[PDB]
Amino acid sequence: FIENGQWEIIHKPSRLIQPPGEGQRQEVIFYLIIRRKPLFYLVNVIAPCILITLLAIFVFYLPPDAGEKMGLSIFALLTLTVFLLLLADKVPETSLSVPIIIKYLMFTMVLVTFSVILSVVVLNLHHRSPHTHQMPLWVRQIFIHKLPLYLRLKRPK
Amino acid sequence: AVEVTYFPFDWQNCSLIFRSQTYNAEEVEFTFAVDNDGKTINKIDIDTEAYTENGEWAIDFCPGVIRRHHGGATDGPGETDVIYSLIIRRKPLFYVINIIVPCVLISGLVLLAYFLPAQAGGQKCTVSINVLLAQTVFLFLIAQKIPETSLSVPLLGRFLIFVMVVATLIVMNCVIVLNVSQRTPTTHAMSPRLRHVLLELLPRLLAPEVRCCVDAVNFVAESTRDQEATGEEVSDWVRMGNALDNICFWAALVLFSVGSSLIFLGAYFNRVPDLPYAPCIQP
Amino acid sequence: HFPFDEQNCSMKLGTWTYDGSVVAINPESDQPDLSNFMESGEWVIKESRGWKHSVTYSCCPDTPYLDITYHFVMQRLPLYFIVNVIIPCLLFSFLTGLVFYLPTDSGEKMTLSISVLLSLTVFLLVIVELIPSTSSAVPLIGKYMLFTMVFVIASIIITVIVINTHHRSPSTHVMPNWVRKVFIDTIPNIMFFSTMHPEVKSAIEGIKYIAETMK
Amino acid sequence: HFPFDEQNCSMKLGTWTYDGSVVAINPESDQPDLSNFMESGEWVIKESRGWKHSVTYSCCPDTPYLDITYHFVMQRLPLYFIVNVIIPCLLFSFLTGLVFYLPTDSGEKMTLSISVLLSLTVFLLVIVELIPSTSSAVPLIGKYMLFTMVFVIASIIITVIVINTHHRSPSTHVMPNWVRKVFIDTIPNIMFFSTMKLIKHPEVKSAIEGIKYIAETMKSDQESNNAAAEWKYVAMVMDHILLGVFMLVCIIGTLAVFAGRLIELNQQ
Amino acid sequence: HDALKEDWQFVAMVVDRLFLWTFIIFTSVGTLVIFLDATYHLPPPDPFPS
Amino acid sequence: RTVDRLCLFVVTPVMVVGTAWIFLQGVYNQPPPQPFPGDPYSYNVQDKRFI
Amino acid sequence: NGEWEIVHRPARVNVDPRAPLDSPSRQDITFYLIIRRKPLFYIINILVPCVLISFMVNLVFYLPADSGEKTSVAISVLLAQSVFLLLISKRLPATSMAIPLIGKFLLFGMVLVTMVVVICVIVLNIHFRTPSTHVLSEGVKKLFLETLPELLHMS
Ligand SMILES: *[C@@H]1O[C@H](CO)[C@@H](O[C@@H]2O[C@H](CO)[C@@H](O[C@@H]3O[C@H](CO[C@H]4O[C@H](CO)[C@@H](O)[C@H](O)[C@@H]4O)[C@@H](O)[C@H](O[C@H]4O[C@H](CO)[C@@H](O)[C@H](O)[C@@H]4O)[C@@H]3O)[C@H](O)[C@H]2NC(C)=O)[C@H](O)[C@H]1NC(C)=O
Ligand SMILES: *[C@@H]1O[C@H](CO)[C@@H](O[C@@H]2O[C@H](CO)[C@@H](O[C@@H]3O[C@H](CO[C@H]4O[C@H](CO)[C@@H](O)[C@H](O)[C@@H]4O)[C@@H](O)[C@H](O[C@H]4O[C@H](CO)[C@@H](O)[C@H](O)[C@@H]4O)[C@@H]3O)[C@H](O)[C@H]2NC(C)=O)[C@H](O)[C@H]1NC(C)=O
Ligand SMILES: *[C@@H]1O[C@H](CO)[C@@H](O[C@@H]2O[C@H](CO)[C@@H](O[C@@H]3O[C@H](CO[C@H]4O[C@H](CO)[C@@H](O)[C@H](O)[C@@H]4O)[C@@H](O)[C@H](O[C@H]4O[C@H](CO)[C@@H](O)[C@H](O)[C@@H]4O)[C@@H]3O)[C@H](O)[C@H]2NC(C)=O)[C@H](O)[C@H]1NC(C)=O
Ligand SMILES: *[C@@H]1O[C@H](CO)[C@@H](O[C@@H]2O[C@H](CO)[C@@H](O[C@@H]3O[C@H](CO[C@H]4O[C@H](CO)[C@@H](O)[C@H](O)[C@@H]4O)[C@@H](O)[C@H](O[C@H]4O[C@H](CO)[C@@H](O)[C@H](O)[C@@H]4O)[C@@H]3O)[C@H](O)[C@H]2NC(C)=O)[C@H](O)[C@H]1NC(C)=O
Ligand SMILES: CCCCCCCC/C=C/CCCCCCCC(=O)O[C@@H](COC(=O)CCCCCCCCCCCCCCC)COP(=O)([O-])OCC[N+](C)(C)C
Ligand SMILES: *[C@@H]1O[C@H](CO)[C@@H](O[C@@H]2O[C@H](CO)[C@@H](O[C@@H]3O[C@H](CO)[C@@H](O)[C@H](O[C@H]4O[C@H](CO)[C@@H](O)[C@H](O)[C@@H]4O)[C@@H]3O)[C@H](O)[C@H]2NC(C)=O)[C@H](O)[C@H]1NC(C)=O
Ligand SMILES: CC(C)CCC[C@@H](C)[C@H]1CC[C@H]2[C@@H]3CC=C4C[C@@H](O)CC[C@]4(C)[C@H]3CC[C@]12C
Ligand SMILES: CC(C)CCC[C@@H](C)[C@H]1CC[C@H]2[C@@H]3CC=C4C[C@@H](O)CC[C@]4(C)[C@H]3CC[C@]12C
Ligand SMILES: CC(C)CCC[C@@H](C)[C@H]1CC[C@H]2[C@@H]3CC=C4C[C@@H](O)CC[C@]4(C)[C@H]3CC[C@]12C
Ligand SMILES: CC(C)CCC[C@@H](C)[C@H]1CC[C@H]2[C@@H]3CC=C4C[C@@H](O)CC[C@]4(C)[C@H]3CC[C@]12C
Ligand SMILES: CC(C)CCC[C@@H](C)[C@H]1CC[C@H]2[C@@H]3CC=C4C[C@@H](O)CC[C@]4(C)[C@H]3CC[C@]12C
Ligand SMILES: CC(C)CCC[C@@H](C)[C@H]1CC[C@H]2[C@@H]3CC=C4C[C@@H](O)CC[C@]4(C)[C@H]3CC[C@]12C
Repeated sequence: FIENGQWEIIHKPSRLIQPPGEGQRQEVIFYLIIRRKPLFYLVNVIAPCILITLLAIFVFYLPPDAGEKMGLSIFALLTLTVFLLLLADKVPETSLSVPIIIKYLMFTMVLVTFSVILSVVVLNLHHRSPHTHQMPLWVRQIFIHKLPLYLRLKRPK
Repeated sequence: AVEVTYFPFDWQNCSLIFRSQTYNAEEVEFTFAVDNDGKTINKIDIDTEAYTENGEWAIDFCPGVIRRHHGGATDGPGETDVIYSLIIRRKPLFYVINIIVPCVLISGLVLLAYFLPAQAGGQKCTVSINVLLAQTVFLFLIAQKIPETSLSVPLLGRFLIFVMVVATLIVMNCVIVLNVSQRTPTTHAMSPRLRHVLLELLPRLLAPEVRCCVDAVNFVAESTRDQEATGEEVSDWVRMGNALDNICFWAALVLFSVGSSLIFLGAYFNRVPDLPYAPCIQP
Repeated sequence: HFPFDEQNCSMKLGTWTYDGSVVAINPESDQPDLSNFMESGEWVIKESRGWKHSVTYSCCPDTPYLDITYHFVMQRLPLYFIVNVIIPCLLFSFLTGLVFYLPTDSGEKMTLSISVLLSLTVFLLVIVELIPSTSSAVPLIGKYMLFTMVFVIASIIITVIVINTHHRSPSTHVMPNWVRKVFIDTIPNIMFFSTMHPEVKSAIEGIKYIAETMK
Repeated sequence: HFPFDEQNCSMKLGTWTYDGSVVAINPESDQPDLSNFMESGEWVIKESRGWKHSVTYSCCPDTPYLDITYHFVMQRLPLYFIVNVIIPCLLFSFLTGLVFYLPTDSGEKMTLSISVLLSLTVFLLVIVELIPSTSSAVPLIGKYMLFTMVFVIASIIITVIVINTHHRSPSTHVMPNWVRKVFIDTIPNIMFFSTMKLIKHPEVKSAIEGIKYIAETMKSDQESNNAAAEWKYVAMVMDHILLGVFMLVCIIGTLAVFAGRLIELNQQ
Repeated sequence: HDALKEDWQFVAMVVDRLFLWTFIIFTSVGTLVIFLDATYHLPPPDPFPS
Repeated sequence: RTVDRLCLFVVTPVMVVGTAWIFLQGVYNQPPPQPFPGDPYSYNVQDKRFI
Repeated sequence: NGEWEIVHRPARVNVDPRAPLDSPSRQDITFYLIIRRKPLFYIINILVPCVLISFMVNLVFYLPADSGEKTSVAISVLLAQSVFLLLISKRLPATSMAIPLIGKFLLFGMVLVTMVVVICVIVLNIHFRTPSTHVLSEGVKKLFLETLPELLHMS
C-alpha cells in the first residue's frame, strides 16, 4: 500500500444502503475516515505566529526613549500579513465555517494591532508636553500612588 | 499574438482562419452567406439578444475576407481560405482600480520627502526607500499579469520602471540633502562658493583667587561664544539644505508629472482605428 | 455587490437540428429537480425554475424553434471573504488614524504610516489571490480596498504636513496671524485638556552675555 | 548566458519499426519549410537545417537505421528580462552604495540598507518564478542576483562597523595611534581637501569652588568632545572611501557579468 | 519643567507595565483556548456514531 | 554595552554551530553504494552475472 | 535531467510467495531509479541568501544602542526569513514524515532571530535607565562594569 504522507486512515468500513422502504436502487458505500498529519502547518505557520506574538508582548518592555516601539510592532504586523499570504494558497475556500488556524491568525493580528495602538498610547503619554498638558489629580492618584504598588514598580525617592 | 505596447489600454487583432483541410480552391471554393435582404454577411454574425459581452473584452469590429492565393504556375493548384479579424478592445477597469491608481499614489508619495526636515527624526529616507519597497511589491504583483513577450515593453512595465527610477533618484537626492544639512564645523569646512550659490544667488535668480575666578568666568563666557558660533554655522548649513530641497522638489515634481503624463497619453491616443466597417454588434 | 452578490445563471437547452414542427420538448416540471442536490459551501440556491420558449423567425414562419431555459438564482455565502479580506482591511483602516495620536517628537510617525501602507500593499497581493479579477464593474470589496488605500495615502500626506508644521523654526519661519487666530484661539475653545580691572569687566560682560544668550 | 542565450534544439524523426533496408527516408529539402512560420514574441530562428544520418551497428551490419534530424538555432529576445529583472537589480545595486554618503547622525543608514535588502528579498519571488529551476549551470542573471545580494550584505556589515566607529568616545575606547596615522594624516594627503581635520563665610567659598568645578567640568567635556570628533572624522573618512569603493565595484560587477556576452553578440 | 516631565514619563512607564501584564494574560488565555480546542479534536472512535 | 558583548559571544557561536550541524547532515547525504541494502550486487553493466 | 542525476538503476523480477499463482499480484518486474538532486539552483537562489541574511542579525550586538536601529534590523531579518519560508512553502508537499533540512534551518534561524529581538529589547531597556527610573546597585556595577569586561577583553 502506498501510504499518504498527509493522511492517516482511521476507519475504512463498507455498507450496503437499501432504498427507503420500481426504480429504487441500492448502494454500496465505502467510507474513508482520514486524519490529517499537521506537522507542515505547525512548522510553517504556528511556530512563526507564536514567535511574532512573543515579540508583540516584548514591545511593552521597550523603553519609549529608544524610539523603536512602532518599528517592532508594525513590522510584526507586516510579517503576519506575509503569513496570511502563505496560508492563502492552502486553506479551503468554503464559507460554512472558519478554519481554526485562520481564527488563530486573526487573533494574532488583532493582538499585534492592539499592541500598536497601546504603544501609541504609551508614547503619547511619555512625550506629553509638561507646559501644555496639566496632569489631572485622578491620574496622579491612580497611576503614581495606587497602581505602582500592585505592579511592583517602586519609584526611587 | 498580443501586441503588448499599450497594455492594459490595448486593443488586439485576433484572426480566425477557416479552410478546407482536404481540397484546394479548384475543388472547393468559399462564398459568404447572405441575409434576408440579400446583403452579403462578410463578418462574424452575433445574435444581439443572446450575446453577453466578455467581462474584459469588447468586440469592436469583425470583418471577414475570402482570400485566394498560390494560383501561380510555379505554385500549382490555387488555395483559398476565409479570414475573420476580431478587433477587440480591453476594458482596463480592473488594472486601473487595483494596480495603476494605488501604484500612482504610492509613487507620488516620494515627493513628500522634500517637505520632511533634514534632521535625525525627519524620516526622509524612510519614506523614500519604503516607497521603493512598495514598488518592488507591485513589480511582483504585475509579473503575474503582463505578457511574457519581448517585441516591446508593456505600458504598465514602462510606468513601473519609470517610477522606480524616479524613486531611486529622489532617494539619492534625499541622501545628498541629509549630507549637506548635517555638516558640523568640527568635521566639515564652510564652503563659501556653495553658500553664495544657494543662499545668495539662487533666491535672486529664482591675589590668585580673584584672578582664577575671573579666568573661570571668562572661560565659561568664551565656551558659550564658541557654542553660539558653531550653532550659527550649523544654522547656515540647514538653510543651504532647505534651499536645495526647495529647488529639487520642483525638479522632481516636473520629472514625475511629465513622464507619467507622456506614458499615459501614449495610451490615450491608442483608440481602435476608425476602420471602414460596420460595428460587429449593432447598437 | 461581491462578496454579497446574487447571481441569476441560466441553462438554455434545445434540439439543435430539429425544429418544433418535428420534435416538441416540454418541461417535466416547472422547477429543476433538487431532491439529490449536494449542498454547496459557497452558494445557496434561493430560487430555481424552468421555462419553455418558442421563437418564430420571419425567414421561417412554419418552423418554430423551441427551448427550455432553466434558471437558478443563487446567493453567495460571504463568510470566507468577510473573514479573510474585510477584517484585515478594517484593521489597517483603524491603524491609519492612530498616527494622529502619535507625537511628532517620537520620531516614528512616518514609520507607522509608511509601514501600514506596506502591510496594505502586501495584503493587495493576498486580495489579488482571493478576489476574482474582472473589469465589468468595480466590486464592493474593491471599492473598500481602494477606499482604504486612499485613506492611508491621505493620512501620510497630512502627517507630513503636520511634521512640517511641528518643526518650523522661528528664525526662518514666522507665524501668520491667521494661523494664530484659527489654531491657538478659535479651535482650542471647541475642545479642551491643552493650554496656551579690565578682566573684571570682561567677566562681568561674560556673565551678562550668558544671561542674554539664555534669554 | 541567460537571458542572452542561444539554444540549438533538434527534432529527430525516423521510422520506428522499419530499418533502412526496407524503408528509406530522404529529406525533401536541405532546410525546414519556414514559409508559413508565425512570428515568435520570444525567440528568433537564426538558422535551421535538416540532416540525414545512417547508423550501422556491428551486431546488425545489414540493417542500417536511418533518421532525419531537423535543428533550429534560436536566439532569445531578452527585452522582457531586461525590463522586468535586470533594471530593478541595477537600481538596487546603485542604491546599495548610497548609504556611505549618509551621515551617521541621520539615524537612517541601517534603514536604507535594510530596506534595500528587503526589496531584494521581495524581488527574489520574481527572479525565482522567472528564472528556470535547473542546476546544469548558474544563469548569468542569477550570477548578477547573487552579486547584488552579497554586496548589500557586505554594505550592511561595513555600515554597522562604520556606525560603531562613529559612536566611540573616550569613556569607552582610546584612539589607537595607527588609526590616527592612517585615517587623519595619510589618507587626506591623497584626498581632495573639503573637510576639517566675608570671604570666610562658607557660602562664598562654596560659590568660588563651584564656579571652579564648573570650569573644570566644561573643560573636561570639551576634551571628550574633541576625542569623539576625532572618532567621527575617522568614521567619515571610512565612509567616503567606502562610497567610492562600492560605486566602483557596482560598475565593475555590472560590466564583468554582462559585457562579455554583450560584446560577443555585438561582434557577430 | 523636568519634574513635571518626569511625572508624565513615570505615568507612561506604569501604563506600559500594566499593558505588558495585560497582554501576557490575554495572549496566554487565548492561545491556550485555541490550542486546547485544536488538540482535543480527536477522530471518531466509531465510524458510525449514534 | 557589556550585556551586548556577552550576548554576541554567546549567540553567534550557537547560530554558527547549529547552522553547520544542520547543513552538514545534508552535505554528507548520498545514496548507499548498493541499490538494495543487504544485497552486495551493484546491478551495473560492468558486473555482468553470467550463468 | 537538469535537476536529477541517476546513481543506480536496477531491474528486478519480484515474485510474491504469499499471493496465489492465479493472482495478478504474484509477479512483477520493477525498474528502480535512485536519483540524486543537483542542488546548485537551490543553493545559489535560496540557501546562500537565506543563510547570510540570518547570520547578519548578529551585527545588531555590534550596533550601539544610541543608533536607534537595532530592533528594526532584527525584525527586518525576521521578515526576510518569513519571505524565504513563503518561497519554500510552494515547492514541497505538506508531508509529516520529516521537517525539510531548509525548513529545519529556517525554523532554527527564526527562533534565534526572535531571541535576538528579545535581547535587543532588554539591552535597550537597560541602556535608557536613569536615576529617576531605576536604582543602579553596587553589585550590578561590580558585575557588569569591571569583572565581565576584563573577562570579555572589552576595551
Ligand atoms: C433569471 O433569468 C431568467 C431568464 O432570463 C428569468 O426567467 C424569466 O422568468 C419570467 C417569469 O418570472 C418569464 O416570464 C414568463 O414566461 C412564461 C413563458 O413564456 C413563453 O411561453 C409563452 C406561451 O406559454 C409565450 O407566449 C412567451 O412568448 C414565451 O415563449 C409566460 O407564460 C409567463 O406569463 C405569465 O406572466 C405574464 C406577465 O406579463 C402574464 O401576462 C401571463 O398571463 C402569465 O401569468 C411569463 O411571461 C420569462 O420568460 C423568463 N425568461 C427566460 C428567458 O427564461 C428569471 O426571472 C430571472 N430570475 C430573476 C432575475 O429573479
Ligand atoms: C546544432 O546541432 C545539430 C545537431 O543536432 C548540428 O547539426 C550538425 O551539422 C553538421 C554540419 O554543420 C553536420 O555535419 C554534416 O553531416 C552531413 C551528413 O552526415 C551524415 O551522412 C554522411 C554520409 O553518409 C555520414 O558520413 C555521416 O556520418 C552522417 O551520417 C555531411 O554530409 C556533411 O559533410 C560536410 O562536412 C564534411 C566534413 O567536414 C566534409 O567532408 C563535407 O564535404 C561537408 O562539408 C557534414 O559532416 C552534422 O552531421 C549535424 N549533426 C546532426 C546530428 O544533425 C548543427 O550544426 C548545430 N548548430 C550549431 C550552429 O551549432
Ligand atoms: C461519515 O458519513 C456517513 C454518511 O456519509 C455517516 O453514516 C451515517 O451515520 C448515521 C449515524 O450512524 C446514520 O444515521 C442512522 O441511521 C440509522 C439507520 O437509518 C436507515 O434505516 C432506517 C430504518 O428504519 C431508515 O428509516 C433510514 O432512513 C435509513 O435508511 C438510524 O436507525 C439511526 O437513527 C438514530 O438517529 C436518529 C436521529 O437521526 C434517531 O431519531 C434514532 O432514534 C436513532 O438514534 C440514524 O439515523 C446514517 O444513516 C449514516 N449514513 C449512511 C450510512 O449513508 C457516518 O456516521 C459518518 N462517520 C462519522 C464518524 O462521522
Ligand atoms: C528503493 O526502494 C526499493 C523498494 O521500492 C527497495 O527494495 C527493497 O529493499 C529491501 C532491502 O533490500 C527488501 O527487503 C528485503 O527483502 C528480502 C526478500 O523478501 C522477499 O523474499 C522473501 C523470501 O524468503 C519473502 O519471504 C518475502 O516476503 C519477500 O517476498 C528479505 O529477505 C530481506 O530481509 C532481510 O532484512 C531484514 C531486515 O530488513 C531481516 O530481518 C531479514 O532477516 C533479512 O536479513 C528484506 O526484507 C525489499 O523487498 C525491497 N523491495 C522491493 C524489491 O520491492 C530498495 O532497497 C530501495 N533502495 C534504497 C533505499 O537504496
Ligand atoms: C533569548 C530570550 C532570553 C534572553 C535573555 C537575555 C538576558 C540578558 C541579561 C541581562 C540581565 C540584566 C542585567 C542588568 C540589570 C541587573 C540589575 C537590575 O536592574 O535588575 C532588574 C531586574 O532584572 C532585569 O531587569 C533583567 C532583564 C529583564 C529580564 C526579562 C525577563 C527574562 C527575559 C525575557 C523572557 C525570556 C523567555 C521568553 C522569550 C524567549 C531590576 O532589579 P530590581 O527589581 O531593582 O531589584 C533590585 C536588586 N538588583 C538591582 C540587584 C537586581
Ligand atoms: C488585422 O489583421 C489583418 C490580417 O493581418 C489585417 O489585414 C491585412 O492587412 C495587410 C496590410 O497590413 C494586407 O496586406 C496588403 O494587401 C494588399 C493587397 O490586398 C497589398 O497591396 C498590400 O501591399 C502593401 O504592403 C506591402 C507590405 O509588405 C508592401 O510591400 C506593398 O508595397 C504595399 O505597400 C499589403 O500586402 C492584407 O491583405 C490584409 N488581410 C486581409 C484583409 O485579409 C488588418 O489590416 C488588421 N487590422 C487592423 C490592424 O486594424
Ligand atoms: C529608465 C527610464 C528613463 C525609462 C524607463 C522605461 C524603459 C523600460 C523604456 C524607456 C525607453 C523604452 C524603449 C524605447 C523604444 C523601444 C524600441 C521598440 O522597437 C521596442 C521597445 C523599446 C526598446 C523600448 C523598451 C522600454 C524602454 C527602454
Ligand atoms: C517614461 C519617460 C521618462 C520616457 C518616455 C519616452 C517615450 C518617447 C518612449 C517610452 C516608451 C516608448 C514606446 C515603447 C514601444 C514602442 C513600440 C514600438 O513598436 C514602436 C515604438 C514605441 C511606441 C515606443 C515609442 C517611444 C516611447 C513612447
Ligand atoms: C560576509 C559577506 C562579505 C558576504 C560573503 C558572501 C560569500 C560567503 C558568498 C559569495 C558567493 C558565494 C558562493 C557562490 C556560489 C557557490 C557555488 C556552490 O558551490 C554553492 C556555494 C558557493 C561556493 C557560494 C559560497 C558562499 C559565497 C562565497
Ligand atoms: C502534546 C499534545 C498532547 C498537545 C498538548 C498541548 C500543548 C501543545 C499546548 C497546551 C498549552 C499551550 C501553551 C499555552 C500558551 C502559550 C503562551 C504563548 O505566548 C506561546 C505558546 C504557549 C507556550 C502554548 C504552547 C503550546 C501548549 C503547551
Ligand atoms: C557554517 C555556515 C557557513 C553554514 C554553511 C557551511 C558550509 C558552507 C560548509 C560546512 C562544511 C562544508 C563541507 C566540508 C568538507 C567538504 C569536502 C570538500 O570536498 C569540500 C566540500 C565539502 C563537502 C564542504 C562544503 C561546504 C560545507 C558544507
Ligand atoms: C557563508 C557561505 C559559506 C554561504 C552559505 C553556504 C551554505 C548555504 C552551504 C550549506 C550547504 C553547502 C553545500 C554543501 C556541499 C557542497 C560541497 C561541494 O559540492 C561544493 C560546495 C557545496 C555545494 C556547499 C556550498 C555551500 C552550502 C550551500
